[PDB]
Formats: sequence, C-alpha cells, structure tokens
Amino acid sequence: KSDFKFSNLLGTVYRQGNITFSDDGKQLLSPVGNRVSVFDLINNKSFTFEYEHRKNIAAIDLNKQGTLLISIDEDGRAILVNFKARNVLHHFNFKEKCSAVKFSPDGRLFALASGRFLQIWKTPDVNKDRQFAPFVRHRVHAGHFQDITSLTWSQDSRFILTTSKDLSAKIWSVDSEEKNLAATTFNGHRDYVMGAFFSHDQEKIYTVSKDGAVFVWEFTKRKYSWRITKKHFFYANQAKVKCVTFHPATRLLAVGFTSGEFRLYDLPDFTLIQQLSMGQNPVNTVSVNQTGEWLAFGSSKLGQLLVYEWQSESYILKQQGHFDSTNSLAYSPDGSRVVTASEDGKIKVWDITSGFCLATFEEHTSSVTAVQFAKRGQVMFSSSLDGTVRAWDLIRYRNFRTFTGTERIQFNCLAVDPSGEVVCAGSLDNFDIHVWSVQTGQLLDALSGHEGPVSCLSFSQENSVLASASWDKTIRIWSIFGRSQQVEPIEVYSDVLALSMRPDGKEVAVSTLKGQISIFNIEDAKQVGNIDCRKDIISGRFNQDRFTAKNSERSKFFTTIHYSFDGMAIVAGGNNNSICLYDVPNEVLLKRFIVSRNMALNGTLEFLNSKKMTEAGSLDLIDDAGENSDLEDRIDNSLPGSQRGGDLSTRKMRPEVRVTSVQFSPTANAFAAASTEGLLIYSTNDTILFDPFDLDVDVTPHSTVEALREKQFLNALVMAFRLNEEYLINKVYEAIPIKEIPLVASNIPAIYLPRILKFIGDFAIESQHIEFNLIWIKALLSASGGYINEHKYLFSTAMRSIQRFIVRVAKEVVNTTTDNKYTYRFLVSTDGSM
Amino acid sequence: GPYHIKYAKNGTHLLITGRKGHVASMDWRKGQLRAELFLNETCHSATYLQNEQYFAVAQKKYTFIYDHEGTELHRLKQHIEARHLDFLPYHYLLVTAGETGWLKYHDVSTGQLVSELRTKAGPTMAMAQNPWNAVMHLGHSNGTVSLWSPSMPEPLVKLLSARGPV
Amino acid sequence: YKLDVLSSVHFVPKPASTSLEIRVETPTISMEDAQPLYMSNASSLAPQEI
Amino acid sequence: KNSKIFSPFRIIGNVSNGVPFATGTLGSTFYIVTCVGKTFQIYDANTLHLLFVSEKETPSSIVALSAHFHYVYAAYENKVGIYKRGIEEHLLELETDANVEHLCIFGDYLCASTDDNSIFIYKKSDPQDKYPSEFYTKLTVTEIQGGEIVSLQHLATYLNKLTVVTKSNVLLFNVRTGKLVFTSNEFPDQITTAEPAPVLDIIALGTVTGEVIMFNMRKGKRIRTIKIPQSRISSLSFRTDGSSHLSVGTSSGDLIFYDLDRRSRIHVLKNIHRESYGGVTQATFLNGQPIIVTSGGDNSLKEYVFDPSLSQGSGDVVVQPPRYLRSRGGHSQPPSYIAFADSQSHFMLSASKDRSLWSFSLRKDAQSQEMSQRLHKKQDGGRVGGSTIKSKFPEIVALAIENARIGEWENIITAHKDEKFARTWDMRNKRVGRWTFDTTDDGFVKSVAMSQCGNFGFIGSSNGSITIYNMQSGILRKKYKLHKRAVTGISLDGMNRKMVSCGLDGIVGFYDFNKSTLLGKLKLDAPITAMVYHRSSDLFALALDDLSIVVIDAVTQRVVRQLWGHSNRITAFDFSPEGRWIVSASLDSTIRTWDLPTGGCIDGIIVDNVATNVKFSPNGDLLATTHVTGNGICIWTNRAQFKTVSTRTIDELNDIDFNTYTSLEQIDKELLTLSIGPRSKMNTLLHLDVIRKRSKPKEAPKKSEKLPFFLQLSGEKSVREGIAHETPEEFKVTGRLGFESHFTKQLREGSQSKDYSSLLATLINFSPAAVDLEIRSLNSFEPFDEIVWFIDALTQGLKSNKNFELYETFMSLLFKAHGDVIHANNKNQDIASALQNWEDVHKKEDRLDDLVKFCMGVAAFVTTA
RNA sequence: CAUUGGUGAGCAGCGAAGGAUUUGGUGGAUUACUAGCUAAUAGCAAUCUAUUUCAAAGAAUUCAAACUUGGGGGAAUGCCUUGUUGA
Repeated sequence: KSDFKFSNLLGTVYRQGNITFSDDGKQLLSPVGNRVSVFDLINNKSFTFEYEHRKNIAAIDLNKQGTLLISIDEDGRAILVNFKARNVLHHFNFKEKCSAVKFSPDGRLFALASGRFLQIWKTPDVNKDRQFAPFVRHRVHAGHFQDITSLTWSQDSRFILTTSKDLSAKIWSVDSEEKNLAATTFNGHRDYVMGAFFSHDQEKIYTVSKDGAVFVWEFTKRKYSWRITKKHFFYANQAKVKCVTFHPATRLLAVGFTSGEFRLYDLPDFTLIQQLSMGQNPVNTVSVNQTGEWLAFGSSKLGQLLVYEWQSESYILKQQGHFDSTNSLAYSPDGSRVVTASEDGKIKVWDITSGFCLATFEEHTSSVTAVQFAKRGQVMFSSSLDGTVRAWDLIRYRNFRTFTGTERIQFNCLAVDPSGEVVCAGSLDNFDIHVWSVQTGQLLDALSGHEGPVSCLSFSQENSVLASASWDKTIRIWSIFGRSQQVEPIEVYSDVLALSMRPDGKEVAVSTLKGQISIFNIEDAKQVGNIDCRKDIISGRFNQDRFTAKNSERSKFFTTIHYSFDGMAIVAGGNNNSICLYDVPNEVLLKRFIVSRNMALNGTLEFLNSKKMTEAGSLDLIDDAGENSDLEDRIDNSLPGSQRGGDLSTRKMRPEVRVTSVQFSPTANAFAAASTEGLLIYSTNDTILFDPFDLDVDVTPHSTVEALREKQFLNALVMAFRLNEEYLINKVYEAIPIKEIPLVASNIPAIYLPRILKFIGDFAIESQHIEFNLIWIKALLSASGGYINEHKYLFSTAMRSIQRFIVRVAKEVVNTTTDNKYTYRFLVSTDGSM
Repeated sequence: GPYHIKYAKNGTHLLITGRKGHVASMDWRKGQLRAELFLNETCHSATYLQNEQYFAVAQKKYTFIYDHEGTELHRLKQHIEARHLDFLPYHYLLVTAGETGWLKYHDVSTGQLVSELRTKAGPTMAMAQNPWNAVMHLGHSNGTVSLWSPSMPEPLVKLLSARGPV
Repeated sequence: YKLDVLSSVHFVPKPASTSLEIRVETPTISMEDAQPLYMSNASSLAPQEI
Repeated sequence: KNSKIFSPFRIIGNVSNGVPFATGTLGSTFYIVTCVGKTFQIYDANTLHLLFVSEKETPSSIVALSAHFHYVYAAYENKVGIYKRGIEEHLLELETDANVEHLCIFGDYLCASTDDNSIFIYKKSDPQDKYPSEFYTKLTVTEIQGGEIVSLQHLATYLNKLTVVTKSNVLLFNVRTGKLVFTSNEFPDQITTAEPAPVLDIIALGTVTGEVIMFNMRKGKRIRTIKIPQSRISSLSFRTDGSSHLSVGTSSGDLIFYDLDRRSRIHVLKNIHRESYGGVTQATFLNGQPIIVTSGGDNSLKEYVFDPSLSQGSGDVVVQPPRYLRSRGGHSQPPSYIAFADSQSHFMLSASKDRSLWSFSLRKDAQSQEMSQRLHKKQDGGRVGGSTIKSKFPEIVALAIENARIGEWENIITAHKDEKFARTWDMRNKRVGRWTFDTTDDGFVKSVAMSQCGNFGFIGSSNGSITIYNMQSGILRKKYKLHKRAVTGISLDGMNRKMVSCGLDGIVGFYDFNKSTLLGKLKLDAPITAMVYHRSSDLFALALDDLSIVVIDAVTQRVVRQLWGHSNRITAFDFSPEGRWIVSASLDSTIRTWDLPTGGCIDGIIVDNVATNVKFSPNGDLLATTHVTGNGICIWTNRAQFKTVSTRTIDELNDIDFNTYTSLEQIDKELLTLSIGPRSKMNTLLHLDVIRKRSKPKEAPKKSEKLPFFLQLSGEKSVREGIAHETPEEFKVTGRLGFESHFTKQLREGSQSKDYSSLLATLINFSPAAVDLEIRSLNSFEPFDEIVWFIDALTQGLKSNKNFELYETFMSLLFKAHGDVIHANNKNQDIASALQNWEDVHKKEDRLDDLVKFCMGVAAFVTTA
C-alpha cells in the first residue's frame, strides 16, 4: 500500500546541461533540473533517476560501455551513478564550476574542466565494491589562463583537446612519454573558443569560436609546426555560436547559435548541409549519435528538446516542457496519459511510459487553471483566467465548445457531470457558480449562496450532487437535478481550499487553511472525521524572508487533496515541499514525500546556511547578473511586484517549490504531483518489499514449485499469493495449462481476487501472451464476476487496468486482423480486369 | 568580490569597491571611514571626483554619484554600462566607458553630458587618462589603443598595440 | 501583457469575440507533436462535415 | 570470512588511538596524520577536516608513522609503507622478523628501528626521486653501547648522521659510513621521549622520572634541566614564533608550558586527556604558529592556541594562558548502542560505555557532534535534584528514534543501565529533552519504543508493565499490565492500531491500541530477548533463548518462520529495509543473513570481534555493526544493491535462486502470441507515412548547392546498420545472382526448401523503414513469384502462432503496397491459391475476436452495472 | 464580593560542597570529507635567479559592432546619414 517510490518525472524534457546519447544510441540522457531523465526512443519508454543533486546539474557523461554515469552540478558536486543498477556509487565534490566532463573512448579515464584546470581522473570499476575514495587522480594540467569551455578526447584515448575563454586551445597527451607530441597551443580567435575537435585521422584540428570562425589547423610547413590552413566564417551577424559538436567519422560539424538557428556543415570543405531553426531562444546544447545520424538539440529557456535526423529531414522528437508553470493535471480514465494545464496558456497530453507529449492545445489566451476528463476519455474540459471554460474532443483534437459567463470573470476551478450534460465552474472573484449545459452551449444557471470566492468544485460520481467549497469557511451541497434546487450548507472552522469527493459519493474531504483535512458525510451533513496535518508539513525557509520556517504561515496547509480509488487514502500537497498521504479510517500519516532537495528552488531548506548571511543582507539576494558574459542575461526586465505572472525572467525571485495538483492513478497504484520541477510520478512496485499474506512455515518458494511440479495448480497459485512474490506468481501463472484455467479461476478464494486481477493487469499491458491473458480474464470474469460487481471499489483499479489491456493492445490487434479479412474478401471477390 | 582599488589624487582617501556590492570610502591612514555602503548589485569600479566629498561608482548598469557620507546624489540615465570611470580634475569631467562601445564625458560641475563618442570597436577593454594633456587612451578587442578627445567624434590617434585584446 | 504580469495575473478578461476559424481536413496523426507514438488516427472533420 | 552480501567500507567515529601522530607541512598549511588501528587519517590542521583515509587496511596495527611533504611512512608488523594521498606507493620489507617500531626520514635516508635494537637504513636510488626505496646498510645498538632504542631522530645540520636515543644513552651514528661517531655519558633515569629543539644541535630528552634534559649534542653536555616531580613525560614540543616556550606532555594527561628564557612556568592544562587511556600521547606545536595540536589515546585530537599578550608594552612577561580551539573526537570506549537517525542514511546515533551519546555523520566527519546532556528547567519551577559535580548519565541500554515530529518536541527515547526511568532527547537541537518517563513499578527500563505518529513513547519495565507516555507533554497516558517478568520488546503498527509486546517469560502479547483491549497472546518455547518490528510488512522477529529467531506476523498472530543455526546467544538482529532479509549477529563471533522468504541462511561472516549491534540503513545502502573492541562503528555496504545475490543456502531453478522468472516465449502452440518487442511497432508499420509527414519541418532547410551527390555513401573509415549501407555478398531479373539482396535471396531459398523460418526471422529482425522498403519492392510484374512466396511465407508464419501481429501488419503492408496488382490478376492460379491457403489459416483468428468481445462486454457490464 | 491587576511579607512542596536571569567573545555544524603554492605532464614548500632567452605558431572589408533610449514636441550650435563644392 503505502510503499511508494519515485518512479518518473513527466514534463520538462530538458532544463540545463548537455544531452548525451547512449553508445548504441537508443536512449538519450537529458538533464532535467537536478534529476536526470533517460528516454528510450526505440523501446518506447522512459525513466528518471531517483537520486537528486542539490543544485541544477550542468554536466553529464556516461562511458560507452553504458555501465556508469557521472553528473556534475553547477558548483561542482559530482555524483557517480551505476547506470544499470540505478544506484549512486560516489559523491565527489570538485571545488568549482565544472564546464564539461567526458569519459575516454576506452572508458578507463575521465577528464573534466574545473575552472582553468583540466583534470583527468581514472574511472573506478563497476564490478568493484564501493570504497571510501574510488577515484584515483591521474593528473591536473594548468596551461589556460581563463576558464576552460570544452573537452574533446581523441579517437584513441591518447590526446585531449581543450578550449578556453582565454582565446586559445591546447592539446595535452594523456601520458608523460608523449608530452612532445602534444605541447602546442592554438591562438588566433577573436572570442571564446567554443570547440576544438580532431578529424577522423587525427591530422587536422578544427577550432570553432564564439564570434563565428572555424579554423583548420594542419601539421604542415609554410619544419612542420601546426599552421592554420583555412579560416571559414559563419557570417551570422547578430547571433553568435552557443554550442558546437563534431562527428569526425561523417565529417559533420553541428553548430547552434543564440538565435535558435542551427547550421550543420561538412567540415573540411565547409559546405552548408543544412540550416534551420529550433525557435527564437538560443540553442544551449548540441549532441550527436555515435553513428552520427541523430542530432539532439536543447534550448534551455523554453525547456525544449529536439532530436533530429539530418539525412531524412525529419524530427524524431520535438518536445518542450514547462518549468514552474503548471496549474493542474488530470489522469486519463485509463492511467496511460496525464493532461497538464499550464500557466503559459496551454494543454499538454503526456504519455506516462514514454515520457513525451502527444498533443498540445493552445486556444486559451491566459493561464489554464483546471483540466478534467469526461465521457470516459473522449472529452476534456479546461477553464482559464481569460474568462472561458472550453471543451476538447480527444479524437478529432478540436475545441468544439466554449462557455463564457455574462460578467467577465476569470475561472479558477471546474467540475463536470458524470453523465456529461452539464459543466460547472467557479471563480475567485464572483461568489457564484456557473452552470452550463454541454449539449447546447447556454448558461443553464448561476448558483448563488456563497459569501466568499468559490475555491473548489466537484460532482459526486455516483448520485450526481454538486459540492462546492469556498473561502467563507463553508462547504455547500447542491442538489441540481430534478425539481429540488436544494442547498445544504455545512460550515467548517476556517476557509476551504481543495474539496475532494469519494468515489462512491458518500463523503467529501475538504482541506482547510487551519491545516486540517475534514471528512463529512454528504447525506447526513455531519463530520465523519478529520486529520490534523499542519505538523507533518515541511515548510522551508525562503531566502528573502526574515522569519523562521517554524513561525512561518506560508505553507502549513494543503491546497490540493485527492482520494484514492478504493476510497481509503488521501494524497495531499500544497505550497510546501512535502506531499503527504493518509488513510482516512485511522486518520494517520502513511507517508510523507520530500518533493525537492534542489537548493536552487526557494522553499526547500528549513535552515539556511548562516555563512551566507552577511553584514548587509544574505549573499543569495545579491544579484550577480552583470557579471555575465553577454547582454541577454545581463538584462533585467523583471517588473517589480510580480508574483505568479508568466515568463520566469519577469519575477526576480527564486522559483519557490510547490505542488499545485495531486491525483491518484485510476489503474495502477501511483500518484502524480504537479510540482515546479515537473509531474512527479510516485509508484509502488511489487518486485521488491517482501510483504506476505498469511503464510505459514510450510509456505515457501520451494514448496510452491513442488506443488507446481506435482501439478496441484490451485495450491501452487494460492501459495504464490501467500508469498506475494511477483516472480513466483508469474511462474505459476504461466505454468497452469489452458485445459484447467476455469477450474482454478473458479476455485480462487475471494481474498486473492484483487491480487490476481491487478497482477493480470500489470502483466498483460506489456506481456506478449495475449490469448493466455484473455483466457484468464474471461475465466475470472465468468467465474467470479458477481463478487466484483458487488464489491466495485475494491476492484475499481484492477478492472480499469484490465480494460486498459483489452482496448489498447488487444483491440488494436483485432482491428488489424479484421481489416485484413475484409481486404482479402474484396481483393478476391470482385472484378479487376483492365 | 575582488576589490577594485582607487586612491584620491592626494593620497589621503581610499575608495574600494567589491564586485558584489561593497563600496567603502575611507581615510586609510587614519582609521576614519566616511562611507560604507552595500549596493547589492554588482559594482565594477569607482573614482573620486574632485575630493573625497563626492565619488562616482559604476554599478550593474547605471553610474551613480554619492556624497561624502554616502547618500546618493545622482543616478546617471546615460552612461548605460560603465566598466571604467576616470575623473579629469583640471577639466571637471567624469569619463565613462564600458560594455557599450561608447565613451561619455560628463561635466560634474554643471551636470551636463559633454560628449558621447562611438568607439565603434565593441566593449572598451581598458582605459587610461594622459595626465599631461587629458586625452583618453582606450584599449579595444582589436589590439588597438585609440586616443580620444571630447571635441572630435573620431579618435585623435589609433595605435596597433597588441594582438588579441588590450 | 505587462499590465497583466504587473497586476499578478488577477485581471478582468477581454469582453467577447465571436471569431471565425477555418480548419482544413487532415489526419489527427498529423495534428500532433513529434514523438514516436500517436493517440488517435481519426480525421479532423466529421462525416457530417464532409 | 569473506562475504557475498556486505563488503567492508569504513570504520567511522575514530580519530586517534594513542599512536603518536605525525604532522606534515604542504607549503604553508599543515596536515595531521593520526593512526586509527590499521588505517591512518589525514586531517587539515587549519580546520581539522578529514582529507584522506588510507586505502587498504594494513595486515596488522600501524605502530609508527611519520610524514614528510607529500608522503606518509607507516610502520606496521615488519615493513614500512610509503603512502601518498592514501594510496600506497611503496612497501619496504625489512629482512628481519623483528617488529619495526621507530623511524625517521632525513635526506635520501629512511631509518627504521626494530625492537631487537637493530636499525635499517634505506637509501634513495638517485637524489631526484621521491622516497627512499633501496636497502643500504644495517646498524646495531648492542648492550654495551646502549639500552633499548626509545627514539630515533635527526637533529638538523648534521650531515648524514642520526641521533639514536636509547633508554640510558644518546648515540650518534654516521649512516653513510655505518659508524658510531659519538656515544654520550649515561643518564641516571630512563629517558622516554626526545624532540629536537629549533636551537642548533640541541635535543630535548624526557625521562621516566620527572625531568626534561636539554642535551647539547655537539658539546656532549646538558644545557639545562627542568624538574616536574612524580610525572612521567610523554611529549615534548617547542614554540618557534619568536617566543621560546617548551610544552611538555605528562602521562597523567597534563600539558605544562615553560618559558625557557625567563625560566618560569607559564601555565598547566590539567586533564587535557584521560590518564587511563594514556595521557597526552603526542603534543606538537605547528611551527611558526602559536597553536599546538595534542592527541590522546581516548580517541581525541585537540588544538590549543595562544592569544597575543594583553599588556601592550611588556608582553613577554604577561603571557596569556592557552585557550581551546577546534577539536575532533569520538567515543573513548566501545559503543553500546546504535541507531540510524533518518531515512537518508546521513546521521546515526551512537551510545557508548563512556556514557556519551554521539551523533556521527556518514557523509562528512566534521558534522559528528556529541548530543549534549545539559538539562532543561523544571516545568513547575521547583529544584532538580542530583549531584553538584555533574557526571554523565548511566550507559545506554536501548534507544528509539522516530523523527516524524522532529524539531516539534522530543524525538529520541532512551533507556539507561540500572535506572528506573527513560530519558528523552531532541535530535534537532542535539540535546536532552524535558521528560524522563518513569516505569511506576520500581523496575528498571528493559525496553523502549515510540510510535511513528511521534506522539507516544512506550516504556517496558523489568517488572512486566508497559507504560505509554505522550512525547509532547511528558505525562502518563496508559499502562498495560500483561507480563509478570521483564518486558524486553515493545513495538507498534505503522497505523498506531495494534501493538505487540514480548517479555522474557516467553509470551508475545498482541493488543489493540486505540481500544485498550488485547487481541491475543501467544506463548513461545523460550524467553524472548529482543524484538524487531518490520513495520511495512508487519512482521516482527524475536531472538529466543533457544538460539532461534522466530519470525511472526502481527496480523494473524502465527509463527511464520523459525531460523535455526546460531551456536550462542544472539546479540542483535535487524530487518532489511525491504523486509526480505534479516541479519543477525551472535556470540559465536558470527553474522548471518537469512532470506525469510525461503527461510534459509544466505551468507555468514566469521568476524574476530563479536558483533554486539547490527543495524540496516532505512534505505538499502549500508549495514552498521558494532563490535566488542574498537571505539568506532564498522560500516558495510551490501553488494546486492548493485548486483543480485543468490538465495541459496550456505553451510560450514537458478532463476528461482535469483528471484527472477524470465517469461517463456509462448506457452502453447495453439495460443496466439505477440512479438517480444515494443507494442508500438505495429502502429509504426501501419502508419509510418503519416507519422513522418507529421515529423517534417514546416519549411525546407537551407542547403548549399555545391554539395556532393553521394553524401550518404561518402563516409569515412559507429557503423551504419541501415538498409542503405547493405552490400551484396559473393542473367537479368530484378536482382541478379550477384546483386541479390539478403531478403530476396532468403525468400528464394525458402521457396526452394519450403521453409521460410530464416526469412521470417529476418523480417521480425529489421526496422520499419527496412520492412516497408523490402515489401514495396517485390517484383509484381510478369510471373508473380516473389509476391506469392511472401504470401505463403506469411502463411507459414502465422501457422506458428508467434509474432502474429507483425505477420498481420506484413499482410496489410502487402495489400497496401501492391494489392492493386493482386486485384488486377485476380483469378491467377498461383496467387489465388496462395491467398486461399492464407485465408485457410487466417480464418481461425476470430478466437481473439470473440475473446476480446466477451472480455470487453462483460468487463463493462461488471464495472458499471 | 471579584481581580484571569501592580508591589511586597511569608509558608507547604521541590531541593547532593548553591539557584535564577541577562550578555560579550571564540570554536564546531548549518550541501556529500581526494591536501598548500606556481610560469603545472612537473617543480617548490629554506627560493626562483646567474637558462626565462631563442625559435615556431598566432592579424576576417567583421577595415561590422548601444539587441542597453520614461512620454509628447523640437533640435540654434552639435552629432549621424546622404549628396555636393574645392583640393
């Protein structure tokens, strides 16, 4: 139950740093803020590493065995991770801002550009145990005078070619005996040298600078001493070079500028292969595949990530995330994708497994405040600050309905009917609730009676009663349908934000500004029970404020709560960096999750380092923005009293950490939280955590495979259920023959029914045994499908996971074979003559 | 941050600027400081004007002018991004150059911007004053020093000093 | 735009605009983002719109 | 015994053990290398930060260590190791069996004295290399010349000579010629220490009666004598910043400071270290500096500083006494109890027999801090009792930390030796709390626990009575009386709903907690000594007196495992954080790991010290053990966090031993089975035209015009694995026999052999662009052989019931690409018969259709209605 | 009669060679521990100097550069751009 682990981070495909591919370039590793996301682009899936830097990460590299990663943040705290085990091996603090880190091609050394020193360390093994100090320093070279901007290893891991802000580039041999082969420095650029690469044969050296010159250096005579043989210029006038890379085997130089334009050249002849634009923001990262066929570009201002094949002029993916600006989320009615309503005015539909956005919708001209699904994933409603609720067909991708009021107000929350005739929406400046029909477009009613801004709306999913709750300390229950026009006001102790509604519509849980979650019986309007949550809330201290995190009143309450689908738990989040989940019978905290440890966000640390507090102000409120290398980030265009507007440049404070929406998954035992870093997805998995169910001493994996070998199949299945071990359940499940699936499925005891149903769901989504899984589903639904119907909310997430398998792989296969049957019948039954 | 140092033209007063914000005007040879002000944006340089009684500091963008005890007298709306200030004491002129390619002479007594000159050579990497004839030697990213006067809108002389910048 | 951001986007919306939108017909595969997958393979026009 | 789960990482909490440390000086900074048993540790003397720990444990205890500029010379059992940055650079084996026990390093020479009064000189090879490496000669101090060698030093400006300080004599050797230059007169008492003065050719000798001699090693006389009666002298140091002070260090723990110029005594720091652990073992002035670093055998390293003088004219006569500066320390006695403070594995609480509770950091050893015992004020305003001479609390039996409400109120609840109340502590403030929970039955506290709401603490007394106090306000809430003999274990659910107690009368009581009822009581077959409750899986383990570990769940109150195998009393045990293993440790010097799923012993470690405490981290990172000897905490890392270990029992279905089940490829030949691959491959194949049309950019990129035409083929020499970079292997149709592709050649060969298994293997192998480009080029013109070979290849394919969604899309791609030619020469005999037998096998695919129709219809009916 | 108001005079109780309140200074933590300096594949750290010099490499008609201006109106003399006369 309560044993959730950080699974995934939807949204935010790129934040800051360098993109890396794999060696067999199937996955790409993308630095999201202080996590690292890895997107597998062929097996369409994605994961995020569990570990967490304390600042935004700035460098990524993993060796070409694929076996370990090293990630450095923006003040040099490196973290070495085992890439296959997904566990962190070492934490190593380099003392200053490291610009690049690279492994050797032969994997055994890595080097990094810390300040103006190139330091080469040698890679610890993945097979060795963790030591106190696994890194053994090879050397540290200091020949540059200003900071080093780039590394490049040679093809043999023998020389390393580094580029600096100082207007040179240098070549260093790895070992001391070849010191005479590599002692030269490469002058001649007017600006920062952005890259320096070898050719395939390591005879030519290309050095690309910031102003736009690429120099070809050759070991020629005018003795032989590395002349410059040709200077080529990009002649991009206002823009200048932001990122350079070179695939030496295909002779492909890829260059991204500060204007979104990137050009890619065939280098020693300098012929423009292609030139096209990501956008208007600068291209912060270019990275290239090992075969040189894919180019991954990252722009850091809009958080966007392309990977683009330049032969077939086509985007493998062109994605863009949302940092800090995400107002709402909603799971699809099968937990396959999450719809995100974001403050720059748009809807984005993110697949969960493959961590990418399928569709985006921009018809709101202001910050979209709420999304909500209806008509079982066919329609989706959203309300924004531009005055409109509007409806979206997720088949034809059309905004087919737009609902406005008559009073020019901005809508902050909505609620749809189950039987989606009526949409409903509430504002924070109008005190009314606006009731629109969906079939016609008209304003059906304006419900009145709150004396404070209607903070939250929800329709009961079963008996269809409306529950609104507002800042006049009052939850209110409206019987709209059928001649009633009945209003029942329940008062409560303080002003309400985030009501939520049970899946059976019996009870309603409200979150209050005191810090509590009260739970009320709807039909008999009396309080069933409350949780007191303001003392298990992690409220950090901001940098600007002059009052401690203990005495602060900023975030000791939950602005979003949500029921579990068995009705037994509540997940909750707010403007604090803890999300907490409880079980509502016992009103006790099951688990509290720290949503960020990034010190680049504001409300993370409860106690701020007193070294940073000086005789006039803290040292993190000092703006060091004019110490910057160029005008576009020396610029301050932040109009003064702006909080929660748009365009993070226009607010002047650090982005605070907050969760704006929490939701449970409708199909598989997880929840998504819309934080500022992205859509944090926390999920359990049954592979770990031995948690048996009434086993005795004679219940053993050995006993289960003896019962399987002796072919008591029902006894082996219930022994594996009492073990609750996923591999054993899978082994017995596949070993039962087709001849006696229905006998076993009829003799399964009723306590092991949700276990076998949720196992069949989470197995059959990705397993290939489609007819076996459908035989088991047919046998279970036929043998025990009355117990399910009279215990709906137990199998409410195990049955939604099963019809996530039938309509999403099995029905697609059945559609293909049906079309083949009918095209056969046409192609042989009719007349093709001339 | 790193402290840009400046002395008054008789050696009585010292004016230090931290890179972060810390500007202190002081009598370094007694133990008397007369301005310690923490201007929390990145300051770059400062100079005295005709006295310890007024000093000009080059801040994040705008050049500011402070009195003896540190109250702000002026925020100069011109002098957009100074990195180098120098006072011409016989002419009463505050001379200003920086990341813009412009050189600005500002009369401190009247209050009047005397000259704006396009360097036309990008940001001004170095700057010095001839104490003999008050012409300004600016060093650019060409390796070129140019000698300037506030009368001619072109440099009086352009010398090719170095390679790279100056 | 900057008045809304300065006002910290509590504002009062624009009055009304019954505008006019032309949508061509196309696959909703093509109306999507660039990623390996898709979500729906319908056509953007209804049968009663064709 | 080597292990296969846990591998040794470090032994934290150790600072010194009373080997005289060495100081070294890189540039103008100083480092301090102290021995901790078999490793040394380098500290940054300006801030006492741990720079380095030696990389491997030496095979015996380090007994004499010195430090020149970058290198550290550590002498253990027989040999001298030369270390740089922890990593050992060289190892000098001596030719004796005698234990090397002193050493000096000067010039090209390293000189190491053994305990049979022989001295081994080692020489550099060429004076530019870094450390002395080759054997040079051997010197011997026989019984005529002097006693046992008590120190070995080189006082400066002495060209390749060596001052050897024996117990009675001072010899001076020339270590190039191997000669004994000068032997002094005898000394009337045994000299214990020596230190060279910064005065030229003067050494300072410290005797076993109380006197410091200032021997002049060139005149052969003694310059002066300083008498400290009844004090054995263990250290000597000199101040070298223009103040001529000497600092002597006395084995009753005293540091006495002398002025040598005006012959007075400046100050005495009394009880600077414990006499029982050796007194002050090494004290040295960092040279040029008024700061002196002391270290003692009580696992402590301090610094003392001299402030500048308070008189502005006199100065030299008004010497301000030395004050304390930074210090590092740990436990002086071996720890008695161990807990982890948080789930991040950052801090760990640790209580010792020297009556101190430390909080040690696993991340950075500077953060280790002693929890303070400074009591609060009484709540009413009355006086608190106790002695005026404040001593530490009795040594800690048990503790329980639950940082759910941390910083809010009291957080740790701890139980001390032979006293009838349990104290509280606050981990946030790192100090004691306001409450001491009484037992209310005149019995000592045998167990403590606290709930994970943080509200309740539980005391279990030796007269068998559980008392439940509130941690915020400190008052009795409830009191259960079930047991009659001592209650040794209390725990509670993660939902505060059922508590479980175990006493040493061998009954486990199960109580409801909200209601005050008991749910049951289970009588075991031995007195129970210790309980550990794994709280997520609700399984608690008991260490019984019959040397078994009974694993019992609290939900249904059954003994569910019983682990046998320990030979003596189980000292400790702890669950894995996932609750799969349980690691125990017992007085047969062993540590075992039990896989309680299978119920057997995974791994065993024979460890020489008996492990008295075992704790897992709350993540699966580390194991922390605590042994009988050793003042620190031994730290292990589980290798099963990075690999997977076999749950196969030691003594003295490989997938089921590695807890996996690789799902078999198809369960039955009469069962449809999709491909082993991504589900999206069917959709990519079926709609890859419109997907790429989506993926094109909105306008054409700006190319050049003088671009080479064969740019795709003009690579260099990570190799391309596409259909375009395909070469033919090894008399005109569409593909000759020299220019046949692999697909067309395998299709023809399968048409010969009537077995298209290799063709279908190639089809299931390659990529969607390659699949479309192979199906789109299939010779649809004159006799139609390649089309019909593909069709009955797909027939042979989907007869086998595997990859069948791919065989369905290959048929859809065939009908889409050139189904118009099949419709054109419809009623052709070969192509009509190939389609006929394809339909003959394909018409048995409606099993999937009505199977998903049943599942969809009945699932919808059951869910909604 | 209430003070759940100020200032005191005292009990009971608590109570180990004393107790309470306030404050200055310093040290250690406040992020996860791979050592100092320099001209750095090594030297120094007692010192860089009486080898610190030569050679090589290295210079975009970009011989373009305020992406940096509070609003309205103007700009004598400037300054900018374009043309023009005379050299």
